[PDB]
Amino acid sequence: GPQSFVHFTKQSLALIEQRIAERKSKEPKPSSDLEAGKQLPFIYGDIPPGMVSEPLEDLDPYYADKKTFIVLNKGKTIFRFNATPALYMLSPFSPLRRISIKILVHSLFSMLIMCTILTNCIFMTMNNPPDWTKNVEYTFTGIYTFESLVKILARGFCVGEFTFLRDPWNWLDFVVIVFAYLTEFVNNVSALRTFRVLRALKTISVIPGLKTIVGALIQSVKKLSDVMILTVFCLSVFALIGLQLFMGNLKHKCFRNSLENNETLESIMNTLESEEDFRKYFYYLEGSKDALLCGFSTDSGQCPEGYTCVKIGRNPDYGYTSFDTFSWAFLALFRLMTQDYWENLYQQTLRAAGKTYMIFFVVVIFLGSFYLINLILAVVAMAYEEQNQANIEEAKQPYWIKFKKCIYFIVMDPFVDLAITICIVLNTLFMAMEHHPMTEEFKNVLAIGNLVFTGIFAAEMVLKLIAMDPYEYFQVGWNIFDSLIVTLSLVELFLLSVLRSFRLLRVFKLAKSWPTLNMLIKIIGNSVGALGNLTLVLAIIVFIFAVVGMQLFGKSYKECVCKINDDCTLPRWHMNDFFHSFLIVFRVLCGEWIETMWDCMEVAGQAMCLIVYMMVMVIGNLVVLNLFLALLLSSFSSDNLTAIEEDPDANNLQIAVTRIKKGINYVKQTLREFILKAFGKIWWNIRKTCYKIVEHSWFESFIVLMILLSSGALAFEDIYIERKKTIKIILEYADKIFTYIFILEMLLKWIAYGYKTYFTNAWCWLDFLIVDVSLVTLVANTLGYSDLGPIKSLRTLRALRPLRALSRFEGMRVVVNALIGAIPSIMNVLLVCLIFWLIFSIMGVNLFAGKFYECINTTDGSRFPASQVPNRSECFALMNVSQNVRWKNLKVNFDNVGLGYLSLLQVATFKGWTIIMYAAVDSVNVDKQPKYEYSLYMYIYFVVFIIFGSFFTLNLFIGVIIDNFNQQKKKLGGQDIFMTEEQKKYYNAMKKLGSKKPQKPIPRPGNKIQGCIFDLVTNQAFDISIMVLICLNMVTMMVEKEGQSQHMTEVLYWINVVFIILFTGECVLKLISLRHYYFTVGWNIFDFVVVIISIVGMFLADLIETYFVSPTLFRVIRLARIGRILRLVKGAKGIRTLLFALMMSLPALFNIGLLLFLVMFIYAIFGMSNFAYVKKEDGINDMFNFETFGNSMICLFQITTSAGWDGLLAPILNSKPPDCDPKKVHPGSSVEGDCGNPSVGIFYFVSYIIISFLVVVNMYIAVILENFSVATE
Amino acid sequence: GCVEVDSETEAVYGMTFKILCISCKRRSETNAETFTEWTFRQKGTEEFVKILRYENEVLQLEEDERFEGRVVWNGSRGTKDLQDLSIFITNVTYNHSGDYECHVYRLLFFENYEHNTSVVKKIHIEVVDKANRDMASIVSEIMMYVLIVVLTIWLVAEMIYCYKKIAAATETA
Ligand SMILES: CC(C)CCC[C@@H](C)[C@H]1CC[C@H]2[C@@H]3CC=C4C[C@@H](OC(=O)CCC(=O)O)CC[C@]4(C)[C@H]3CC[C@]12C
Ligand SMILES: *[C@@H]1O[C@H](CO)[C@@H](O[C@@H]2O[C@H](CO)[C@@H](O)[C@H](O)[C@H]2NC(C)=O)[C@H](O)[C@H]1NC(C)=O
Ligand SMILES: *[C@@H]1O[C@H](CO)[C@@H](O)[C@H](O)[C@H]1NC(C)=O
Ligand SMILES: *[C@@H]1O[C@H](CO)[C@@H](O)[C@H](O)[C@H]1NC(C)=O
Ligand SMILES: *[C@@H]1O[C@H](CO)[C@@H](O)[C@H](O)[C@H]1NC(C)=O
Ligand SMILES: *[C@@H]1O[C@H](CO)[C@@H](O)[C@H](O)[C@H]1NC(C)=O
Ligand SMILES: *[C@@H]1O[C@H](CO)[C@@H](O)[C@H](O)[C@H]1NC(C)=O
Repeated sequence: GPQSFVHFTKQSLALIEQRIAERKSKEPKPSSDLEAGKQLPFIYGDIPPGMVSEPLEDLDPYYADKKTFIVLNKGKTIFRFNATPALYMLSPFSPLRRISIKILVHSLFSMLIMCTILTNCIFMTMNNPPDWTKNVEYTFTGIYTFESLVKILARGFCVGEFTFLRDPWNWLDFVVIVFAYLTEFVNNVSALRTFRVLRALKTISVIPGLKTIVGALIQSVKKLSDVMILTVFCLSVFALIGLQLFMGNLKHKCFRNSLENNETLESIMNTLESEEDFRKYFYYLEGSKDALLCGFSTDSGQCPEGYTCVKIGRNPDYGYTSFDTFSWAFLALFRLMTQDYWENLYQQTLRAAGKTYMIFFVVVIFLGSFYLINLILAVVAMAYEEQNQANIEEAKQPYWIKFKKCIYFIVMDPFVDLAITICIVLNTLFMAMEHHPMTEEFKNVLAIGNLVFTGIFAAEMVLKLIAMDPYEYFQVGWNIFDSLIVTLSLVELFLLSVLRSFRLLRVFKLAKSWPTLNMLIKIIGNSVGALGNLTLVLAIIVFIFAVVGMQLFGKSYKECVCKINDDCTLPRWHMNDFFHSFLIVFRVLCGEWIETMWDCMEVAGQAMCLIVYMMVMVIGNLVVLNLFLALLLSSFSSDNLTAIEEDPDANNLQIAVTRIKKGINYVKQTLREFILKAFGKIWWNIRKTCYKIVEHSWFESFIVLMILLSSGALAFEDIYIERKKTIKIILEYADKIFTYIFILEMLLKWIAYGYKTYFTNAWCWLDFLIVDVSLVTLVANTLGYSDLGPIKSLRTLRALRPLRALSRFEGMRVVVNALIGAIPSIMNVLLVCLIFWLIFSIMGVNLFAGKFYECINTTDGSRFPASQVPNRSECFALMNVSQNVRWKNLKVNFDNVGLGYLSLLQVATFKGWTIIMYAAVDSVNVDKQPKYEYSLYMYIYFVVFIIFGSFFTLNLFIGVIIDNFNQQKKKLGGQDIFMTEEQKKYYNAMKKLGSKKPQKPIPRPGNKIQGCIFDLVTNQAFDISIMVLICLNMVTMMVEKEGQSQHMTEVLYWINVVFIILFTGECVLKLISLRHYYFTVGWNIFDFVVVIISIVGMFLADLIETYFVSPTLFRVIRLARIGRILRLVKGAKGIRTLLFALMMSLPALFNIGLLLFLVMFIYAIFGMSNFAYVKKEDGINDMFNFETFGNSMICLFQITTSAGWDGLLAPILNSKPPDCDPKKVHPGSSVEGDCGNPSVGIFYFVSYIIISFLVVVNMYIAVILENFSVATE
Repeated sequence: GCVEVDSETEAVYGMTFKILCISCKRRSETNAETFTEWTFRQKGTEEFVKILRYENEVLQLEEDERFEGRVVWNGSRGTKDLQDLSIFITNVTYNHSGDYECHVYRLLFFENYEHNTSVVKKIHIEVVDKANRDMASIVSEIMMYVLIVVLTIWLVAEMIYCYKKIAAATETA
């Protein structure tokens, strides 16, 4: 008990040695409470003064037999040492060891080490240190040597059981010390310095609670073993498919036909070095670093007249973008899975190979980018949930008085607090009215409004300060926040632009009455509260990655700058200094790494940059994901427990609401009192007949067929409709027929159901609205009103006919029901996000109002320098002197709050954010020419916005969505909400497949030779040998590369033939010892089918390559080789289980995909109707536009993932000259003008991306539920 | 953008008519300088005779009786890069019937390269006394009325058969 305390003396050591000797002559787990680095139990009470920081006996009986002692500090933390002398010189009773132990266990020692490490980390941020820092580095080395000297002589060195070298974290300190001394005595700065960066990792061993976080992260990694195996297998299979399909396609270029001086392509290609000379022979678009890609098919890119397509030269993007070898194909597939700049690769591949290959990208995206990320997410979520379960399981186991009191009475909750809430809302609304082209009177009224609001807020603060005591004022955190905001406002009144935006933080005061905003505040508080250690670990990792990158590639970005920049100046993103390196790391964490990959590999080599970037991605994404799930589940369950009632203390808003309910009702009742004081059998059979007709299955089938035909008739109305007069006329008459048929349907439904029943149905209402619009359009066309403006705008509404298919198919119906059930919970979080983004938008408008204007040289699109033309007036003079000059402004900017909202949407999606970032960091003032990175530290605004308005916002949204879907599932009895009844039956039948008990073993045969073959094949040795044979075949397929010699081709062909013969022999042997029991196993059926497919495919490929000319079909049927390596999943149980989970998720995914396809079809028809004639610039070009249904679907599939939607939106925003031409004449059509409608385009793109996000979230949740069900059963 | 539509093959005597000739460049972003020449051969003759040439925003007409004062340029305006090279005949006459070829000569200006290219497009135009309705409108309309009449007979017939059946149930009641 508490009395078990005594100093460790020589007699105790002698007794321990005697006990050890007795145990040896004769020839259990210690208490976790008494483990090293733990608090002393309270059962022992306080420590008497004379033994703190002194050697005493071992309280743990386990070690009571062995030679150990415990020392206790003033914080009741026990430390375990060894009683064996350190290096056989210093005894425990020696004064020197006593001093060393006194130093070791002390708060000041840890504080000194932490301060030293922090100062060294600060000094690591200087890329070009002065000559005075050498002494400071020497001081740091001396301090580290001092601390490593105490420990080494306190616990010994690898000589004891509890000695210095046994601590895994002590190895880092030893390595730091030896590296520093060795590199000092021996003397590249690149390496030695990059190795000194390890002193930053010592923060984990000095800040308490960080080792546990690191161990938890390692444990979370350890549970991801099978998922990474499946990911690598899938990426390799898709890389082989892409290598087969697109080998050398990205090398196609437009080579000129006419060459003088008897010159040939071969002779040209070896005398070309500069792009200026390359441009003379190949076709380059203006401002393009790479040559224009082409293809030999009719759906690929088209060379200009005078140029022919040829495969010659290097690949695009410094030759890093290709499918030439397995390595580059694997890198491209990883890029597709991570969805980093994948739209550029998608567009290049379509241009070089044809639009028909969009199927490959659809399949690869839907599988590698969706399902594998889902698996990683689900497994990491399981790991964290199990860790949390274990943690919670083990944790549970005079005159002044009179007047100041009168003021307190003046403070009344129902009115004063409601008045202050109204004032806060009014102030936010008033400050949201700032814009750039704003007159002086508007500025004056805004200034006086802000002044009066600040005055009333200060008056409130003073009145509350004199009502309650100043000490009574300061316990409430809200009161402290309000006082701080008031002092900041007063400081601004006495006097930057950022300080004026600190008043918007008062909006969070509404969280006392707004429950959902309080959830966001709780998430933000937990980010630095219960989960502060994880956030600190993430910050340390980011800092380490930034400094490591700056050390490795800082000088390379400067010496090799001309390789990545024609001007020979450092690009926008680089690692020359600490700030830009940190910006690169943050951008990588956001998900953009390939474009910086290219520059890094150009300046410093492929291997180093690849290794560094992959490590950064893996570690950073793992930590960010762990933090995300930690916050999500903590605020999901631990924070919300209904401990208190709804506003246990009567909320002031609730009191005001009750007072209003009393007053308004009483006044209305008194007013009412004052007013009173002052003063058919045959018809029924017809209804019976129409009911029978409507509900029959043939009626349903006929109407579904007509709906499908009517929807499909819309795809034909593209810009080429004037070349198809017959089809156009047939379409008009068919539309008339469809209108008649749907009029008849509407009449029959009216007769059968009745007006009440028909008009109480939402689907019937939608059908009625669509048919009414169609009837109005038809009658207007008949009555000659076919060219009116309103009628022409109504005619574009025929894109809503596919909405009639929602009620006809059960999958879309159930998905729509789930979405409508979820909508009410989505709305409140949408409002909270709007308020938060409004605060950020007001801040952005304040910072960047009208500062994005610049004077450019139009013909090349280059901003003029600031030495000349630094003002708007100088730009005006330059325009009226030189024609190709323009003082233009960005289309998406922070001119007002709506444009700020659009800019924030672009930033949050990380699509088009770079232009806004550059314009913000270059901004100077209003009517001032921007200078390169003049406001360099404006990047902090965007980083803070990204963090707060993306990480926490998405966290809150997903947290509420999980609650909504859990309640939806619970309400209907726990059944799946995305599956129909028949789908449920098939799901149960599939579930019985994956839980079958071991079947009856296949009996041996009576024949001797057949029996020997039987005992041969059924051996596990046969299975493992077949697995290694399949692995060798996969390696053989990987060896293939673009440009290989004919000898290699023949060798690989013969190796593949040998493998095919071996697999055929395997199949034949199996067919004899198994007899007809071979077909009783599905895996054997798959093996049979793949052997047949391999033999047939190789025969057909040989026949085509020998006696035909069709490379495309040759590759398509040579893709059958992939079947052989798909058999590897038989041997691996984990990836087989994951594939079973995917097969489980398939039906719900099919329903959600049907809904998404219908939405995409509607949006494609609308885009064809609207943006078919928009100018071809930015993301719109000859191959990716809205001219054709195929083109529209190509564009919409790209932006279903949010990829490149800014580039598509930008051309539409042109509305007035010189941006567009309102009277542009298009040959072959009567449509005039190439301008776009900004409002229609903005609504189109914003609504589509929002709907796509909702549908993708639904798919994510369905897959995760199917994954959780499979693993936990 | 630019769509190559074929010219209508039918012209009505005494009215106006436009002969379409659209030749779009393979890439829209390129720059070129285009001029066109039109050649016409009447029925009963086997030789093609040049009738007009358009270049640099000025139209030049050959001295031919059949086309003097009844041809105006309907085509691209304001540019030396022309993708609609069409012509309009102000009063059609029987002599106009015959086969017309539009030859477009385009010089495409490229970096270090100029390619000169030619396209010949052939139109056959027949002057007719009165306009003649397309077979497709005539066939489609007859089919829309036959489908609308066929569907109405199936609904009326099915209803008559069902009502007879339901009537029996009420009596059986
Ligand atoms: C509920 C959330 C979603 C919004 C709450 C804030 C609104 C009250 C803000 C957001 C957008 C604001 C508008 C954004 C842009 C403009 C245009 C602005 O005028 C100009 O830009 C042109 C000035 C000129 O050239 O004379 C006048 C204010 C106004 C209507 C703003 C009025 C206040 C609005 C509606
Ligand atoms: C805007 O920038 C110009 C840059 O020189 C300022 O300087 C004037 O420039 C014009 C032509 O270059 C001269 O005619 C003036 O005499 C220059 N004045 C001065 C004071 O240098 C100009 O003052 C600036 N205008 C504004 C509105 O700030
Ligand atoms: C081919 O090139 C050679 C280069 O010396 C030149 O002398 C010769 O005239 C050329 N012949 C033709 C056919 O252009
Ligand atoms: C600027 O340009 C014109 C020529 O277009 C020049 O003659 C004059 O100095 C300036 N005119 C105006 C209106 O500023
Ligand atoms: C063309 O001119 C003739 C007279 O030669 C005239 O009768 C005819 O109406 C004119 N047609 C048109 C369309 O002007
Ligand atoms: C064609 O010429 C006629 C008569 O000169 C004219 O009315 C018509 O507008 C012109 N059309 C075009 C597009 O040039
Ligand atoms: C048209 O040309 C024919 C050539 O035989 C001539 O006879 C006829 O009079 C001409 N008609 C006119 C006035 O265009």
